[PDB]
Amino acid sequence: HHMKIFLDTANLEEIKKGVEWGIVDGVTTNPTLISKEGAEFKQRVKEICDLVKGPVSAEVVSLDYEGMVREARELAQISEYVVIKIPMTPDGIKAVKTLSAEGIKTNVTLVFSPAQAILAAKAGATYVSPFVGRMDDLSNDGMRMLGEIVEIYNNYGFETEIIAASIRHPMHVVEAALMGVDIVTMPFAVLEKLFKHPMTDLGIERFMEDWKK
Amino acid sequence: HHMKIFLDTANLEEIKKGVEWGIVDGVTTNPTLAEFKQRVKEICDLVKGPVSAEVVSLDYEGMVREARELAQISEYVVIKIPMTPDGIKAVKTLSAEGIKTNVTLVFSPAQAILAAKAGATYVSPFVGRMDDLSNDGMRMLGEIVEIYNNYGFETEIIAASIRHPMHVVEAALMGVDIVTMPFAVLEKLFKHPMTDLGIERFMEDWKKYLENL
Amino acid sequence: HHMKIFLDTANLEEIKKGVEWGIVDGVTTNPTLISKEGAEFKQRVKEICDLVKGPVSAEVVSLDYEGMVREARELAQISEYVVIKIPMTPDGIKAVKTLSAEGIKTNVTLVFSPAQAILAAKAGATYVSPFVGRMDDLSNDGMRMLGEIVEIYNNYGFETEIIAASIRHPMHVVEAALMGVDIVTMPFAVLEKLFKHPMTDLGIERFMEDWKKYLE
Amino acid sequence: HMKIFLDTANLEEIKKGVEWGIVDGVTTNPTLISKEGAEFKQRVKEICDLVKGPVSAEVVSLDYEGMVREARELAQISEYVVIKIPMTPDGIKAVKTLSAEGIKTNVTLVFSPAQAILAAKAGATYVSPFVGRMDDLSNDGMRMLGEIVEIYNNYGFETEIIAASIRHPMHVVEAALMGVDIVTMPFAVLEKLFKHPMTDLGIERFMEDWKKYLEN
Amino acid sequence: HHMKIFLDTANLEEIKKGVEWGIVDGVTTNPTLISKEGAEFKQRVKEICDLVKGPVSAEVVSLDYEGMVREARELAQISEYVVIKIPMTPDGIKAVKTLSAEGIKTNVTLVFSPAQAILAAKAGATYVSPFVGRMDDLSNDGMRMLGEIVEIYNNYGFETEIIAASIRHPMHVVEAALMGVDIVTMPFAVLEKLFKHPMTDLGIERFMED
Amino acid sequence: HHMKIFLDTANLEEIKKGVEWGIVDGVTTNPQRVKEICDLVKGPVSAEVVSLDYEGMVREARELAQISEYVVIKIPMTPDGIKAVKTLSAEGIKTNVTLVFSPAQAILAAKAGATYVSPFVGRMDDLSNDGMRMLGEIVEIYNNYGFETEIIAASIRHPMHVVEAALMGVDIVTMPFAVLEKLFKHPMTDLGIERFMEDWKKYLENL
Amino acid sequence: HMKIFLDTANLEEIKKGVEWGIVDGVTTNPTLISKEGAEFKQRVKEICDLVKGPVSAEVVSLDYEGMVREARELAQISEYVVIKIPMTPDGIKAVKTLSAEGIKTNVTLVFSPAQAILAAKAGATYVSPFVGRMDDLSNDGMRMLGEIVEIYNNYGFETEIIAASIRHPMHVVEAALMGVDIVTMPFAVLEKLFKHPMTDLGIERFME
Amino acid sequence: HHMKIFLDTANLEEIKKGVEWGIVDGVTTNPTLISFKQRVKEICDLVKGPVSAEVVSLDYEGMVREARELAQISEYVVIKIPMTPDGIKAVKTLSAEGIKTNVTLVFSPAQAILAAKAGATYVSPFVGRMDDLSNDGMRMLGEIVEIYNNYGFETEIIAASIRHPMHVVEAALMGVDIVTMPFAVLEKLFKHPMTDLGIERFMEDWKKYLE
Amino acid sequence: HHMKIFLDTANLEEIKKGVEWGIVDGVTTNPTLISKEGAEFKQRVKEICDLVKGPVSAEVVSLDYEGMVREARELAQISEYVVIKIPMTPDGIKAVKTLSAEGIKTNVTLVFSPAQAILAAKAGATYVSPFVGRMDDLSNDGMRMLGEIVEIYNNYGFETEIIAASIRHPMHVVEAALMGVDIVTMPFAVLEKLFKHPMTDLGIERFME
Repeated sequence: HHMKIFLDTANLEEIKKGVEWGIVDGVTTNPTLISKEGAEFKQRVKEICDLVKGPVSAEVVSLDYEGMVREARELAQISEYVVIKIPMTPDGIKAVKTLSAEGIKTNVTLVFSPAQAILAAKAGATYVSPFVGRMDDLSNDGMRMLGEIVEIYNNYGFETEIIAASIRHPMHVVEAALMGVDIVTMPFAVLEKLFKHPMTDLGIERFMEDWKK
Repeated sequence: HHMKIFLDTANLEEIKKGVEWGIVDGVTTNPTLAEFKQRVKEICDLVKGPVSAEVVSLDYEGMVREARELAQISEYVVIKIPMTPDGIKAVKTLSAEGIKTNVTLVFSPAQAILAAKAGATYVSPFVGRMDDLSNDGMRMLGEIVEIYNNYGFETEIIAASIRHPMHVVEAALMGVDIVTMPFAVLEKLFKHPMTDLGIERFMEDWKKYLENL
Repeated sequence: HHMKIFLDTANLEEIKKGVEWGIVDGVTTNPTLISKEGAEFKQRVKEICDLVKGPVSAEVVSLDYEGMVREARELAQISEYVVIKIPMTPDGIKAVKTLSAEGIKTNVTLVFSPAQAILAAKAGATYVSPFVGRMDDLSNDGMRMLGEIVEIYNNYGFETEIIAASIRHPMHVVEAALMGVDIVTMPFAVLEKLFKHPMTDLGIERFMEDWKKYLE
Repeated sequence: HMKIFLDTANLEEIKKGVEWGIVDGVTTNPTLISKEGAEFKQRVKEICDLVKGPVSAEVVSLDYEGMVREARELAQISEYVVIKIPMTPDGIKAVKTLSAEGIKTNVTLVFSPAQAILAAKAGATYVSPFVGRMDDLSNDGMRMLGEIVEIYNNYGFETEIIAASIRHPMHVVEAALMGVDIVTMPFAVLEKLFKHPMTDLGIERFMEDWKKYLEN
Repeated sequence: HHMKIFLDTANLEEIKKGVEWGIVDGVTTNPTLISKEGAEFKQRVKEICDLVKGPVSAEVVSLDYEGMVREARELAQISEYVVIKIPMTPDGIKAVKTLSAEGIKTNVTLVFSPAQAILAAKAGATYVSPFVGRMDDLSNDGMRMLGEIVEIYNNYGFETEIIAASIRHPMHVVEAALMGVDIVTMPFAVLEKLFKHPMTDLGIERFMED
Repeated sequence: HHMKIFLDTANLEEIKKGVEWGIVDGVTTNPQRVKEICDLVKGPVSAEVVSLDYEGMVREARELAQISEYVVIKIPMTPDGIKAVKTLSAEGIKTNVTLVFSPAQAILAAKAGATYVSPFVGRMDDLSNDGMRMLGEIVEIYNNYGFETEIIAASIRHPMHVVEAALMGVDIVTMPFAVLEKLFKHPMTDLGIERFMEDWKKYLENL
Repeated sequence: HMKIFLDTANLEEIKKGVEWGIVDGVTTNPTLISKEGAEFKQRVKEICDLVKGPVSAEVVSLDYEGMVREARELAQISEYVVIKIPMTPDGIKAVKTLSAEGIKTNVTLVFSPAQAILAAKAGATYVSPFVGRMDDLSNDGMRMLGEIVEIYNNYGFETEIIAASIRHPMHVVEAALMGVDIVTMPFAVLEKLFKHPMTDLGIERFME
Repeated sequence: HHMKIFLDTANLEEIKKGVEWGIVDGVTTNPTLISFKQRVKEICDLVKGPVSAEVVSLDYEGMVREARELAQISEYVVIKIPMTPDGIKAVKTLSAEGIKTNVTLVFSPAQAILAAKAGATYVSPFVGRMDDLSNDGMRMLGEIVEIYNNYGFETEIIAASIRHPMHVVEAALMGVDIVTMPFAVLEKLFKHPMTDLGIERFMEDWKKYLE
Repeated sequence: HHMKIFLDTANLEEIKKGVEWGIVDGVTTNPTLISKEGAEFKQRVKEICDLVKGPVSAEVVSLDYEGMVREARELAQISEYVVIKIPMTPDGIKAVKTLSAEGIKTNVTLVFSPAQAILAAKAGATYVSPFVGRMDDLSNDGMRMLGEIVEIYNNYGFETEIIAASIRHPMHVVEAALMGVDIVTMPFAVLEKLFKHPMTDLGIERFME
């Protein structure tokens, strides 16, 4: 029932730091994010799985149903932790139906509406990833759409878990936690911020000043 | 349990598409949607879930007579009964014989309570038609959801006369059991311009990651 | 639950329709109603019990404690379904304490406040009957008083069941259902109204032309 | 000030209404007049002379030409005559025409806020949403009325809202609480508004206190 | 427009105390209260008027329209401050319409519903007196009925002023004030209570202690 | 303060129909005839420009404005469009900023001096991102600051859009004729008319 | 619009307050006046001269006649002097009298909205509800203040509300959020209002 | 699931009075109030409930080393860990070894989530210190309580930096697990002037009864 | 009564584009920003003033009262549009009192609490600048803190205007607008985002025949 924190990264030092802290439960990874890093796609996913020992989402290349399913099966054989990122499309939903029936975990991504979220859950997705920050930047309120998806999923007890994605800043995390999102996936830089508070630092000096005297 | 989506259709490709997606749970039908009993059998074998089919007669005896005949087509067949005194009398009789019913042409919460008390398997409030009167069909649906939550009537609510995506989202936010919709509306539920942009971007990026070698 | 619907009637044809629809659970009665049907009191209470096979509330003549109890015992003998209507008075509450201990069901009637309703439950009444329409006519809001009684009975889980009474029109029934009242008792004329909607009629005209088109 | 009109053609009840200083106008129809043994116009004149406030009267025709024709002839009876026009396309056309000629209109048979907006935009003097008839469909007529009041407040349409199809005291109180301009009701409803059992008891008690004051 | 406080009394010492404090704006009266002072009705009403120099509500004997009007005119002659108490009935409302037209001030009393309060206002009452505490005792909530009347009167700006009547205790006063009733009429005993708080007394001992 | 109804049309019979009823205040158009419409409605008639560059938009706007005092120039919500609104406002040329899907866009439209903004409700609804909520945010912000810009609820698809827009107090709703026709209608009205005729019949039998 | 008074008799803290342009008056007690090293009347005068705004000062007597007598005496010190009157029947009588003479009053020791109504009807210039002292009883002083604000708004009493018995910044903020006319607070609380750790970090950063 | 009250104290007389009343369930300490090992032991023996005690070191290795030393004093000892990256690392380690932890210096709900995820026994948000910044400490506490209800973190919330009675009441009204307070504030909670007057009066009635 | 938009910048091209659009009303600056353009402090402030012809907030070097006032008077001479940024400190507040009395406009900056904002208004600040984004990052909700300030300033009609500052993204702007803040100051990058919507683009292509 604990809130899960995933990292949006392929950087292994930051994932080690996350697990050191006992705060990071998985990783979401990407074309873009592996574009940032430039190592072996399958290799990098295996390394990450070994490190976090929790859900690692990895995207498929193909966009047609047959190719998505083919590649999903391939990626799934890397590790029991691998979760397949599927884009929210009709073929992607078809793929989730097929892959869920063979025990392959899926993460439906690029979700921007509660309607899409419903479909993802009904198709049997393991996770859904609504993109909060990208909606917020349209000024159409991504936290509100996240709240509608939570509400709907609470109404029906869909087994699908919600990953609040496109998380940009600490308030995203706090508001997600206040509405009771299952998982928040965030950049390491955002995670680092969550530790910090200027009153904490003053409190600590109100210790350290003393022992000089 | 899960929110159910039925299709308002008799088109078998649409239904096939629906089941391929793993998102369509049943079908609601009418004559206008080519031989009646056959089309119903074909649809039953395809969806393998509740298929609502309407009777010709409006007198109690005729409704019951015809319901029994339609019920023989398939275990999946649900008999559509119009909200009338005789229709309610026919629901009492049919429920006692294990024949599934869907009370239709419901435009008030009062009608909905009689339907449930008579033993209807489903009730179908007509949202869109009320909306067009400017008397708010979604509010009337919400009243029916509220009443049925109050008493735990076994009857399930099918939000009907669904015209657009916001009907489906609002119905889901109030926790309606089932929403029955045209296939065209279903198709819209998959779609978002931010999804399409995200797909273009993930490709552009991946293809630049691959272009690196 | 299931929300229950009782009929305020002594007419057997109306009750027969009510049970033919599978929608009427019981009947609330009074001497006037029965009297109006050319029926004797006990036969007609009996006739009604046999027909509805569900709670049939019937009033006693006496207002003193001893007489109420005596007559309640006599009426209870008519049928297992008979529920004794007791007016909300000190003596009537006393009578409910006594009758409840003997397994005789009671319906405390003439309730116009939540305070009265608490006493009826605490005495062990099977039912309480707040008079909504009558309070409405005083412009003191009967639905609001009904909502307060439902809220109190939800807080404490009194076994006593609430019969929305003095129901005049369909919104009374809908508002009562929306608050979750246990039972609404209504005239048959009100029940008939509940079936009806203009859009249902137009839908039926339409699905008939759709069918006549299709045969083609 | 909230206005009260009477749904009646009875002159005694209108005289009482004016004696009490609480009736501002009257809404009529041919059946009320017929019930009184009266020819239509005449009974409208009689009522105008008595209430000396807005008296709503219907026309026979439903086509735009005939409505306008007849409206003009009715309007000549008295400065107080307000022409009832059914909410239709032709009726709305007639309102535009008649408002431009200084003839007052009451758009009747309104059952939705969309209808109400059209009536106001056409320039209706009054709009009459039918609360009780909606209530009986269990679609909540008071909520519909509230939506119209809300919209009318948003835009300050000159059109005044007459809460119509009023059946009981709570209708009036609820319409007052939302601030409708006018409530038109049957006399029987008006009579109920005066009444309360605690007022009666207060008067019994007040007579006892004078009686005792005097004795000492 | 300040909230007004009227006293339910005929006792002149209580009223003098009330005016000494600059808190009492008027008086509502009845034969019982007067009787209990050992006083005649019309005389006592005059003495109260002279003392409070504000609205003094006084009841008429008759219940028929003609007798109520006759008597109201006689009582009105006592003083410019006299307000005629009229029970809420059809004939009472008829009388208000008549008396309003003659410049005679009226206070419609025995009001137990918002419907009654509407008619009182429409007939032209100077004041309406909803009976809060007696409704409260029926457990049908007199404060809620008062708030309904306040709401309705705000919606239409009736000139009629609301006197929260049948006031029993300080919370009646405070709740009536929070909803913004025009006037509260209360027993002196209730007014005395309003001054009081144990922390005030403790504060006074402490800025005596030092 | 009256709510305005514009028609989404170029059909002159439906516009005559609308003005006959005294319920249509203007017209919004899309893909010469603009003059005919102006003459008929004698109220704001929004017409789009071809160009998308600032220079071209302004050039064309000036040309269209000369057809009639009633002409309002449709400008798409873009940087160049906003620049064009600045310029045209200064010259007394009325503008209607269209393709608005966020409150952020509407603020800029108002600040640049748009006569009207047109939020697209129905199109947002179909994204299941709630177009009526977006409109309500724009109404709220415009009430906070009293922008002189008036809000045209656009992309209106059905009666409830109109009723909800009214309940929020939008300045103007622009709708298809088909929607406007629906607004007149109710089954209880029809029944009451049938009943009304029955009572005149009765009334006649009885003397 | 919001006024800030200081609960003090210390002239350096009052000077700081006026230097900052944020202190509008002073509320006093002989405890503070003697705590400095001065006499009732003198320091009241010195404070008036310094703050040039309302300076509330308490009387010794509790009987009506003595309260009025002393109030007149104190009022002669400066046009700024406002007389503190305890919320009692005699105190309310005194307010009626002194209002009529143009002498300003501050009804103090108010713990209920009923008391506040009487204070306003008697013609008090100010009322001072004791927030923190109620808070300590766990009966919620800020709620009782909120009720008085709400009632004064309802009726537009000319009497102004001084939130008193203020002990910490959140009292000030909550008072401001409800729109109290005036908050009177100790100097120590005022000093806190300036402060935030993010401000200090901002200063290290920007000025760097 | 009673609300717990802890005492911010090292004074044993106050603690004794607290356990005599049957109201005090534990104690939160610091070296200040201590005028280290033996007193913590004396307090543990007296309260027989959770006794929070802080470590000297701020690096992860030193924190963990000292926590294990303190933990051997008594089963009741809970180790105070400041909300830092190393502190949270320490919590993970110590939780795994069955050593109880109290994450302190919490000023945001973000911090509070990390503490619960790390497996802290308790978290101590500093209400009063935030209140004094005028950023509303009770609101931040409410946010943490709502979050911990959403997810059912086993971590319990200790409302800390409690300065007055309304802090206690508002923390109770939001359903915080535990409130740690100074004795002085505890003393205040007993008191009300209407109680005192009721007792004066009840006496008066006895002496009248004895008529 | 219009909502004002200021730019957080010293870049003149961005300010020109802002004024071209007729949506930028002023500028808030710092020497970080101006150095990144490679420019002298006062000359850049003057250039900006000429360009926006609206309020241009500029920070002083000193933190003691005397120096702040001294420098403020010097900056104020540059242009009628110059507004002096003063950090929320006791001396800063002292300086606001003094400078207000001389008709020199002030912007109290580094505000993180409503208490701070009341003192700023009472001392006579022209503007107050609450730092939303930095509070947000502490997870203490900067929008809520801004809302409290707006509410307080509405309660009392302080003449001081609120500049929502530390604005990082489009929802900051929309939520500040929904609360009715007087002014939002934002980076150009955020202003650019405000124009944009994918449905606007698609609508354009649908007429791009």
